[PDB]
Amino acid sequence: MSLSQVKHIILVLSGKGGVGKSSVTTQLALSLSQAGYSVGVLDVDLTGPSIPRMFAVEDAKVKQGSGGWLPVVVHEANPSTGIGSLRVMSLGFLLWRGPKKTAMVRQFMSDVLWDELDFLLVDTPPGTSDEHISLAETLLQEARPGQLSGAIVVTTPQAVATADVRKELNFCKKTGIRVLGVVENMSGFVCPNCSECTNIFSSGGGEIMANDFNVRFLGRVPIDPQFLVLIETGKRPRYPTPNSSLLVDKYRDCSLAPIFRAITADVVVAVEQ
Amino acid sequence: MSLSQVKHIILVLSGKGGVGKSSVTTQLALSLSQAGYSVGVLDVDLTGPSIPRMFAVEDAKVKQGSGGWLPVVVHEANPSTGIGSLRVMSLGFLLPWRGPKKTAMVRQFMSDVLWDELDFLLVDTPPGTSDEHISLAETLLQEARPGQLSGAIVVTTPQAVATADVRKELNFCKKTGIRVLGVVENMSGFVCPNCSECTNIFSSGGGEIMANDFNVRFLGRVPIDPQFLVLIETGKRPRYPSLLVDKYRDCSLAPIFRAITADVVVAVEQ
Ligand code: SF4
Repeated sequence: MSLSQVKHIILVLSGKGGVGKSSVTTQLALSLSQAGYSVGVLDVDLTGPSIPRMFAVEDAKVKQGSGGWLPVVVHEANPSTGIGSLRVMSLGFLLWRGPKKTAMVRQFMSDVLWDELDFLLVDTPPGTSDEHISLAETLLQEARPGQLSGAIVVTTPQAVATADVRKELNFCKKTGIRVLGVVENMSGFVCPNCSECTNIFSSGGGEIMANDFNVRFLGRVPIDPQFLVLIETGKRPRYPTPNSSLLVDKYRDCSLAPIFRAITADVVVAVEQ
Repeated sequence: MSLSQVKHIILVLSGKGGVGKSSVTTQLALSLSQAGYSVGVLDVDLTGPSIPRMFAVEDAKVKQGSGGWLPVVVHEANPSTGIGSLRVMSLGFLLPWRGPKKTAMVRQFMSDVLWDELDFLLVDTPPGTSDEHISLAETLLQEARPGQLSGAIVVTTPQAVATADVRKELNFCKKTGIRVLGVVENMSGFVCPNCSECTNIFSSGGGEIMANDFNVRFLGRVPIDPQFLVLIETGKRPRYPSLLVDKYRDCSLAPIFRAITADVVVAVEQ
């Protein structure tokens, strides 16, 4: 009823919080919208960072249409510039309970008027806690055939033990979630004083991890502090609350944008078989 | 146990893993060594980065003395250089359990380490404040003489918005009666190889004011230097366009840890 015209649903996964998985979701969304797709982002990771905060709409009023909730507009579609619309909904609008809280969460998600949508990215909570696993089942239960394109697993090179990406991958295999690929966030550094991107500790090992699972490796994302500034203050990056509709335009000046453009283009060829 | 001649025991604490705690412990050890103190390091943090691997003694064969394990010598004292001996002992020396049994073995392992004469014993604890880890802290409190346990150093990250992490450590230190030597805000900024320019975009004093609001010492701010990692990994001296303790003198982090160490020493002996 709510997702009946959403073409592709992608879950953004993590075995542990603190990997910047909500940053990854934000930039996947912006990049897909820069490629001309209509993008939705559903945030059900109430522990992790606020996705509406990153889109500078954390103070927006969720409008109510006849029979549902209208997602918050980050920016409208723009044919002349070839960018698609971008809309967001947060579980924090609905919100200390047990199974009844799962039932309310499921009703709420089924109440969002997503309308036509090329891609709906889901910011899922980290880890496979019994509370989270049932929510993951809920999505699968309400998903329709062919719709769930699969999952994107976000990790870091820094993790000595990959038991959480091993865990999230194993859960995906166990439940049939297709793994579209793994993203290695915070692998290297881009900085303002000069554009040189460096990771002298190159072997983050996340790629061999992707080999061990015969699973796709979408690429490495460096830290760019000008991205965090852009999200926080709205300042456009330069290389030697903010207005939300300007974000996608300022993002193509961020050094991370060409990286996510390539990650996006490969995610799209994977989902479209 | 066998703390019979350990003058000062410092706990390095953390609300959660991945904050660079084991590396902070590593550099406190090197700095205390460069200041002429004999130093031991007890790694009881299995989930974190292997501290033996940091000191480049991960392939050592630990020996058995008089009813217990003998610590591995990273380097011995050198009065000429003014550096002191540096020993490490970790579980990763002896493993190629979960639940209460895991912590039982870890408590028994701690009991079985023969430390002998020592100015400072640094203890790399597992993060968090679970009841298991509390039991580890309680054991140390019992085997420690009234002046022996100097206090706890709490490592935190400015990027993390979970300040309460800090709080549950200093609440727990005050609940167990463990002095708080200070807070170290790690991963605060980033030094770069292409030029020694440190970049930091967080509050630039947010950890300072938060430690003031808690009435706890603020020991200082430590940025990320990837050349420290390549030195730990390949022995390459950090350049900024023999022994680890001496090569580390060329790492930008070393003057930072000289000042932090010095403040800790003043706090300890008063
Ligand atoms: S400008 Fe270049 S050399 Fe300076 S910190 Fe940034 S990356 Fe490093």
